[PDB]
Amino acid sequence: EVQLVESGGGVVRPGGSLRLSCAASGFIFENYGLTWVRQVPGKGLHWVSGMNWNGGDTRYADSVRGRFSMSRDNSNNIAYLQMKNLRVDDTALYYCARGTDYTIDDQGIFYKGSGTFWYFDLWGRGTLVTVSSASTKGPSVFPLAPSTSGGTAALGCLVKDYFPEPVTVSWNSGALTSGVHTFPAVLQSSGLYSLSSVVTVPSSSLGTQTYICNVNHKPSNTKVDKRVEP
Amino acid sequence: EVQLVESGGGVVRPGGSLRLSCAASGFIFENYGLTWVRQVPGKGLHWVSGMNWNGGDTRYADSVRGRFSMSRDNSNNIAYLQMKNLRVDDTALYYCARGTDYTIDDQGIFYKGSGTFWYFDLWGRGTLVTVSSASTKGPSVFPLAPSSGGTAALGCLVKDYFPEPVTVSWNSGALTSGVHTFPAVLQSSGLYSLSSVVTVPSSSLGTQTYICNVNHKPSNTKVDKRVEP
Amino acid sequence: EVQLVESGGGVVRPGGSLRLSCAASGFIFENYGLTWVRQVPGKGLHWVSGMNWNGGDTRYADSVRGRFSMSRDNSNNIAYLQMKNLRVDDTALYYCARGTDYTIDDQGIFYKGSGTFWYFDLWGRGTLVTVSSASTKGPSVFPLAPSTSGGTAALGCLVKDYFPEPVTVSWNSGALTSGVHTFPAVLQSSGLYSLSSVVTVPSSSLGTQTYICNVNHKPSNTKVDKRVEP
Amino acid sequence: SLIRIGHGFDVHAFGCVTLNCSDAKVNINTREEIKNCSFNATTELRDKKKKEYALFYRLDIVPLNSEYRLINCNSGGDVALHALTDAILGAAALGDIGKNADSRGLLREAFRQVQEKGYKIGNVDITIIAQAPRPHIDAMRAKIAEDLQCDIEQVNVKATTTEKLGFTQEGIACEAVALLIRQGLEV
Amino acid sequence: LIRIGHGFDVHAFGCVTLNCSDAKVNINEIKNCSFNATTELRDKKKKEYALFYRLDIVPLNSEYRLINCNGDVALHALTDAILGAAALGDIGKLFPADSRGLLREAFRQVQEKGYKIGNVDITIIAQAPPHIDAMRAKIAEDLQCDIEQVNVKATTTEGRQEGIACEAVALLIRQGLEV
Amino acid sequence: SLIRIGHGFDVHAFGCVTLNCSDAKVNINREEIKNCSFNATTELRDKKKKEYALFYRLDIVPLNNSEYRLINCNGGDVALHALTDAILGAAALGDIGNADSRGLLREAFRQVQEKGYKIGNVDITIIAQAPPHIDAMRAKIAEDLQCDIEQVNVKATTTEIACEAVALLIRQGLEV
Amino acid sequence: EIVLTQSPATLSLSPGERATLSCRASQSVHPKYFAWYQQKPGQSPRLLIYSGSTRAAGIADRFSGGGSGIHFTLTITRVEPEDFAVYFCQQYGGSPYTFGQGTKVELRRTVAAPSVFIFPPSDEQLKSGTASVVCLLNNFYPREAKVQWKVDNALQSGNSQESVTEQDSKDSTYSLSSTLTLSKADYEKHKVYACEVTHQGLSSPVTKSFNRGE
Amino acid sequence: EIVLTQSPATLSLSPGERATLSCRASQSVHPKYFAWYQQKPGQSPRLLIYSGSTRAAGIADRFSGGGSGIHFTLTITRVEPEDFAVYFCQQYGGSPYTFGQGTKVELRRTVAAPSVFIFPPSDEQLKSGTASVVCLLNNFYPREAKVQWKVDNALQSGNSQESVTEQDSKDSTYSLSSTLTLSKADYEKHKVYACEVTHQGLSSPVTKSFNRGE
Amino acid sequence: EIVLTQSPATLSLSPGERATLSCRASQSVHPKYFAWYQQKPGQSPRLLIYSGSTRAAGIADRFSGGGSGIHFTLTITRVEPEDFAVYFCQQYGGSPYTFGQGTKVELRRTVAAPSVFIFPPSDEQLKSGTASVVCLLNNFYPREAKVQWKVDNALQSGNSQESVTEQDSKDSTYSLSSTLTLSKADYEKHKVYACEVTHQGLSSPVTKSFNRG
Ligand SMILES: *[C@@H]1O[C@H](CO)[C@@H](O[C@@H]2O[C@H](CO)[C@@H](O[C@@H]3O[C@H](CO[C@H]4O[C@H](CO[C@H]5O[C@H](CO)[C@@H](O)[C@H](O)[C@@H]5O)[C@@H](O)[C@H](O[C@H]5O[C@H](CO)[C@@H](O)[C@H](O)[C@@H]5O)[C@@H]4O)[C@@H](O)[C@H](O[C@H]4O[C@H](CO)[C@@H](O)[C@H](O)[C@@H]4O)[C@@H]3O)[C@H](O)[C@H]2NC(C)=O)[C@H](O)[C@H]1NC(C)=O
Ligand SMILES: *[C@@H]1O[C@H](CO)[C@@H](O[C@@H]2O[C@H](CO)[C@@H](O[C@@H]3O[C@H](CO[C@H]4O[C@H](CO[C@H]5O[C@H](CO)[C@@H](O)[C@H](O)[C@@H]5O)[C@@H](O)[C@H](O[C@H]5O[C@H](CO)[C@@H](O)[C@H](O)[C@@H]5O)[C@@H]4O)[C@@H](O)[C@H](O[C@H]4O[C@H](CO)[C@@H](O)[C@H](O)[C@@H]4O)[C@@H]3O)[C@H](O)[C@H]2NC(C)=O)[C@H](O)[C@H]1NC(C)=O
Ligand SMILES: [Zn+2]
Ligand SMILES: [Zn+2]
Ligand SMILES: [Zn+2]
Repeated sequence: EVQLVESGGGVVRPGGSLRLSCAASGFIFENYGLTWVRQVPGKGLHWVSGMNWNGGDTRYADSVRGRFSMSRDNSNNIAYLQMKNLRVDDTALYYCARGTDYTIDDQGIFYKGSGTFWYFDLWGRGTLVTVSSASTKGPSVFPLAPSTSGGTAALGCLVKDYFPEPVTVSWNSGALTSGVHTFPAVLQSSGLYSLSSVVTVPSSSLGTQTYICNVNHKPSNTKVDKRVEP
Repeated sequence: EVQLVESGGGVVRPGGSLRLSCAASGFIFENYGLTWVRQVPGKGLHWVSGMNWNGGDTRYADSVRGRFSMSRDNSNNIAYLQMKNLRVDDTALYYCARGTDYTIDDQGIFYKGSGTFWYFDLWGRGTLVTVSSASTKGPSVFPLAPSSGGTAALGCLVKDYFPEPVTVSWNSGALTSGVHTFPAVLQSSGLYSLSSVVTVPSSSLGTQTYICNVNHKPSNTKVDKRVEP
Repeated sequence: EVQLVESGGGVVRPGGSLRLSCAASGFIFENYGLTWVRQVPGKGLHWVSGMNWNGGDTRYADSVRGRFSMSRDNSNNIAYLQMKNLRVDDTALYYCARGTDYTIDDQGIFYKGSGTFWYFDLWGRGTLVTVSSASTKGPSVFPLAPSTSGGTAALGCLVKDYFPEPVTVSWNSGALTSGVHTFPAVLQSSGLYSLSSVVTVPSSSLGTQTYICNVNHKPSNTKVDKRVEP
Repeated sequence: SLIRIGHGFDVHAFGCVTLNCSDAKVNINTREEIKNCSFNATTELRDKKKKEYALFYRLDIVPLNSEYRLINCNSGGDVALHALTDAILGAAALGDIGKNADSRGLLREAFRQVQEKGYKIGNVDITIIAQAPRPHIDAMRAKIAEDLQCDIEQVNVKATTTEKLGFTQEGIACEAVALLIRQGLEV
Repeated sequence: LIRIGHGFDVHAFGCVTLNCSDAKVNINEIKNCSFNATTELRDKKKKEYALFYRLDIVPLNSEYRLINCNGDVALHALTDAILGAAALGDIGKLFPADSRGLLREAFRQVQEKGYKIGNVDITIIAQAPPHIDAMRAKIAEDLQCDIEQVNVKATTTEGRQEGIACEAVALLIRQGLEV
Repeated sequence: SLIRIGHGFDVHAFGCVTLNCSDAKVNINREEIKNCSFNATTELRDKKKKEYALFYRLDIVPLNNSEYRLINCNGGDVALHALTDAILGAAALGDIGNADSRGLLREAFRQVQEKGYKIGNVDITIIAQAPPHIDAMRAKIAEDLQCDIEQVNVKATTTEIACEAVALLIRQGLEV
Repeated sequence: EIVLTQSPATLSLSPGERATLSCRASQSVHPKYFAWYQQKPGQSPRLLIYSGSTRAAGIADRFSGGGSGIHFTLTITRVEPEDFAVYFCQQYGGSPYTFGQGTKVELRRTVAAPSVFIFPPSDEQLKSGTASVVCLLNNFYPREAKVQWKVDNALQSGNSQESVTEQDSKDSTYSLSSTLTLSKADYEKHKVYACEVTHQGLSSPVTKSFNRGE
Repeated sequence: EIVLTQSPATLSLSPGERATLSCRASQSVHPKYFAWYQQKPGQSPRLLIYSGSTRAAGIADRFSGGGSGIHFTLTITRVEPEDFAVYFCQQYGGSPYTFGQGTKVELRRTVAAPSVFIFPPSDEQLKSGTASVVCLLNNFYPREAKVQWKVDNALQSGNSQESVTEQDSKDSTYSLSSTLTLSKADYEKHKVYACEVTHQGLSSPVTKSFNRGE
Repeated sequence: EIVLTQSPATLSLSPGERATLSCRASQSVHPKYFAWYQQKPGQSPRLLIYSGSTRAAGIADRFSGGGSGIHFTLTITRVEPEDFAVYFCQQYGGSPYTFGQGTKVELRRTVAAPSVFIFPPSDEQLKSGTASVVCLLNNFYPREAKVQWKVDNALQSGNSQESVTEQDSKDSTYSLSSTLTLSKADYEKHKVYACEVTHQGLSSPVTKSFNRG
């Protein structure tokens, strides 16, 4: 099982600095090219940089040139991404993807073992990068209790005012999963994020069943578990 | 990660046509032979077709010779099964499986890299092929109400739907013990029908709420019927 | 998928014998060494035996030397452990673990593909070996009825006198999950295991709602559901 | 008296094997084609084969009703004669010229050319370097001395085995050296 | 007197461009070079590594290149042969530098022991080869002998690799036998 | 007089190793084969790798159930073998005739001598991937061939074990 | 051409016991042209034996294959809990290659009588024009059992379809459901519907029944 | 320098039928210097096509790429459930390499109306100094919808955000949560809070509402 | 022969803090023949450190190992919630290879007194001839707790058995249960049944008791 793994992503304030790292396994690293890609959740992919097997053909995107720098250390199977002068726009999830194990020049000749960064077959997990002056904080969670909206009811919880992403939310320690919807977060004007998680429940279950929200925000190491009742 | 992946199954009408594709990954595809195998859920296996490394040796079962056609394309790590004149007998789960990477001729000499289709070590997941004139229909859910003693029994009747499958739950997943959902059966009308039952104490009948959640994707039907005495 | 799977465990009487098998997948089995490690569930790890790539180097723990006999078959990717004259002390959970794909000698030479049993990166899930004179028996479950203190009420079942492990218990057919505590079993002087599962519920809930524990014991195919009331 | 030495070397290999092929994609990029074929190769055990691939020229293969076979084919004597042939010609500065004429023919043609140049054979010594297994070396010697018009005592043939050193294959090779001499005695 | 000699040489060739590092030194001058190899198919090349000695290579302004290049495989084998016939050892004992000039010094050291060239034969072993009389006249002028005393020929071998080898035999005769 | 040319060739393993040999199959349809494992060498210092290989039972000698070694575990045995094969082949004798190569070299020289031949000159070139002495060796085989060292040449050409040998024989004589 | 016949159709074992499955061929088959497979519910088959007796990679030596000519045999020397599954034989001595119908190794347990239940048709379903009466047999071992339908003390052939679950993972018992499918007409014509159950764990047939109108 | 624009933005299809996606380039691109990818929610992309039309490993022949110059298309012949994802095109014939904006291939299904729910603020939150009013639209299709907040029939603008989930796995539907953010001062200054919803599956707009206090 | 002694037995930490675990060997051990393992309740051991100081695959840079002679240490720079587990040191410089007894790194929380409860034998159980009294210490921290039975103000020794749960994942507490097992005879003979609990978070030993009837 070949695999790529990014690491080093976290928080950084505008104009700051950060250095990402991609670690390879399961293949001849020295033969393949490499690329980085950024992606905002929900929106599309954007090419950041790409290099060939030894680093002698490194290029960058129009938005990144002269700002990020990319290198590699074949000895220990690892590649890095040097980032400086971080705008707030650069907030995104940064993938690491593997290129090819070959390359072709303008005469049509094939070089095996001299990989490049054309198309990409092996993609990494993806490490998150958040560029925002707002300071790290923890989520405050509030309930959304029902009133009698027909036969079926609805309830949930409101995770508000946390930074940075992500935040995981389950119901009854992971037991309840049917009819459950957890909505993507929305970036608020104060700099912090907010989520909402909801469930459809039969109205009859007033006090017989118990419902607990299981929120976990690791960047602040906080974990609240508030029940919900009418 | 060495894998086989069938695709192209689904519904098709008697006398119709359908073509299955099996896409390999993680091994030298041209060194091995391939087979298609079919199995109706519950019953045993039945050999369908077989093929060696380049296609020069292709054999079929009695029940499909003249109706099926196995082919491969070692350039793209893929193998096909083209089926014509499908009957209803041909309904089953269609596996694609890897043969040997070697062969032996009648004189007992060993040819590496020229796989044939004797025994099969790597199996695909299986794609389902349903041959029916039945039209996609969601299920009608009916409650099975109890009358008792110390223990009681209740359930849901998922009747008249097509095609498989259906997924049933109880109380949005909270009920796990005592639930029994029986394999579906194929009615004379060509539509399927199964029942789901749950064991419950006689005391909580009035106290506790029991909802069965029947979901049938092929028709985008979702229904949460309540069961009461 | 790199995997190890132990089998052959079970119950055996003192002075008995038993033979464990280890089944590997997803790597060149003959390039690696192997080790057996045993662990009592609550306690810590204890090295049992280890052998190198070809079995030419096989060593055992001081406690089992003279009784256990390690072996492997590289043609099928299976390792075995023969256990003879078992004591009650040998009761534990037996792991199969993979060594290294290399080795080094007293002169500094690095032999690739001649693996040995130094450290262990791949572990099996473990098969339990129980050494008792006890005869398989299902549990007698007893209720632990409330009323005594608090605003909430303590409630439970007592799963007494069963063998061998394990028993699994749930509450209200798995619907009641919050506030549940099932305790690790303990070996009684009589040779049989006993445990108890408790739960905290609102004191108001005792009169209206019904609480039932569900105790299953696969070894004896026993499944009992005991009502618990004041 | 004049006296000259020669040296030959030859490896002929690739038994007749049916070629299961498909055209390639390679202009120059005069362009020749050239294909990528597959065949049952031979191993060190008689009753075991292995699948291999190699590039073959289409003007060196003959389609046999997409199946082909390489022109010329097996074969341990054929290398020794080709090597001895190169050695005879080498000692008299004639190079090498020729499809697949009877290897026993080419050896006799080389001798006839050195013979008109005023030379006979002095002695010959041939070494067979192979992977197998003295089976027929005395049958070779006779057949060789007859084509060189000398006596068996002027022809030596040997075989070295490359198996005391391990192995895990294909091919058979041969080196030869010849001594030419002017014919003409002063009696 | 009459004397016979044998020589052997082989060169991987052929004028590639090396990307060399400072090698690995772990004990208790060698380099490690990466280059684009050549396979029997022209438009296809292959990455490959190899250890070379900083003396066998030449830099350029890391980046190096093989010293022999290019042929000069037969001159070496023929040289050894001519030296061996006269019992003078190997090429390395010569000292001066061009592959053709090494042969010329070898023959100067052979006529210093009293031998002219009687007859020379060279066998080139390749993978996919022509201009043989050309190479054959250069050996003849370097050995102060007629072209009819030099013979050169090539045999071949038609998945992918490269290499060029050669064997040579030489016969020496004592000079000054026109008495 | 009568002159004769000869050529010989031998190949041996660089160094001695131990083989972990399991019973294979020749496919019956004496000849025996083994499938063995050993620590193969690499380019790095003191770094071996595991490799398998096939061996004829005729060339390996056991150690005493599944372990063997190579017979020629010794560095001129490769040279002398090729030189005996060269002088023998000149006189048209064969290939060859157990151990003590230098004795085999003396034996090969007496069998050509009964045919009335002496050494005129020999040239021996050893070929090794990894490049000593040789002046010691060419003085020893001049003792066994009973000739001057000036007519015995040894050299070693290497790649930036194998051995070729050529021999020339001069008839016993001669009259003024 | 060559059909394979396995025996027994079901093998009820307790953990740690020896298993022996037979597979008889209609024609002679070379001993080295045979294969066995294992399959658990919801999974693809798993190769166990090939070439008559050679174990596959990752198969402990609990399993052993064998046989020649007409009788082939698969032996499990000590059944493990993970070994209760379905086992197929397969021959490749002659085309078309074929499998047996399979042998099922179930977990043996003490006899357990069913808990019988009957359900009358739903009011919703009665409007649609059809009526379905279902009879439930919960948690019984062994699987062999008979269910008969009686309407006004008259037995009905056909119009009844049975479905049975797989042996439970917890208690290792089976559960059955027979459904009696009728129209409003033939349902309203009659008054009493009963379900008669017989099983090794029942001294005498138990029956559950009701009268429409309740 | 080279920008890729693919259409349509969303292609709603039902399993079985054809899907043809288009990717237009600003300038000419070599027909064999193009690639496509697939990405499902919460996963990384996977390569479908490279070198313009050659499929990747595991990619069956229902995916089929091609094009030249300025017109490049990916086409799936027989859509299957595992194929519903978002598809990016990528050109690598000129630096900087670039992706498209992404075509979403969703599952088409029959219209479904939303189940609307309004949740007043929580007492715990009100103490902090800010109140949040949530409106929930649940299990509806298509994705398009409108949500208006009214405070005493006063239309609020610039103080609510919306968030929608991805097409449900089991139901094939969307859900939406509009959140109105107000301060305790302004929340206690009014009394009626309402959520007006318009949708294709609704005859007329729907309103859920509550009255501050109780 | 070579005995690995780990310390401390338990290491109570809060996310972010540093974790320094030691392993003292009875004999010198080559600095590169050492290894560390992480293990979670209900899972198989995971490799962290081999060859003395080399991180294995997937192991974040939080984990660092080292040591020489007889003192070896594992260092977690800033503990995260994922890292709470048990850690074993393993030497392989000498036969037989051996592990340490292990070190549990638990999440530290504020002190919490147990909520005590006592359960008298069910009347179902009393017929069988045995009597089991269950005392339940619930939701406490730290784990260290004492429990002593008394029958008619008479202490008990050698008829009670304790079980303790793993640290809960939500509130981070433990729960214990001792079970006094008696004969039916000996149970009908006495009258008062008491369970005295001592705990750090208790000002004074709490006692819950009852009279049969
Ligand atoms: C086996 O063989 C292969 C092949 O030889 C070998 O792989 C090669 O490795 C070397 C070194 O690692 C690589 O060399 C690099 O090549 C890069 C090529 O850059 C291209 O693009 C440049 C800018 O892009 C364009 O932007 C706009 C977009 O629209 C466009 O219009 C512009 O025109 C512009 O092209 C461009 O500068 C460059 O242009 C070329 O210009 C003329 C055109 O005729 C040409 O003659 C020049 O040679 C020049 O290449 C080209 O089109 C390049 O980025 C890089 O240049 C930098 O290198 C060093 C840093 O190392 C700097 O010091 C220098 O100043 C430059 O900034 C460098 O030249 C080569 O590309 C690889 N080949 C392939 C096919 O990938 C393997 O390594 C071999 N294996 C072994 C073991 O040896
Ligand atoms: C390395 O070498 C190996 C071996 O050489 C090579 O693998 C072979 O590849 C070739 C070419 O692809 C394969 O050729 C095919 O072989 C098929 C063999 O079929 C078998 O079964 C047939 C049916 O059996 C009947 O009879 C039995 C009674 O015994 C009865 O019960 C059954 O019900 C059934 O009716 C049988 O016909 C066949 O025997 C035939 O061939 C031999 C020739 O030696 C002859 O003696 C027989 O009388 C009979 O003619 C065999 O028993 C075969 O079906 C298939 O048929 C096609 O061939 C021609 C040519 O295209 C067509 O005209 C014809 O109509 C069919 O389409 C085809 O001949 C061969 O099977 C492989 N061998 C093995 C062992 O797998 C590798 O490719 C080589 N490697 C490389 C890299 O090249
Ligand atoms: Zn030739
Ligand atoms: Zn040279
Ligand atoms: Zn020898």
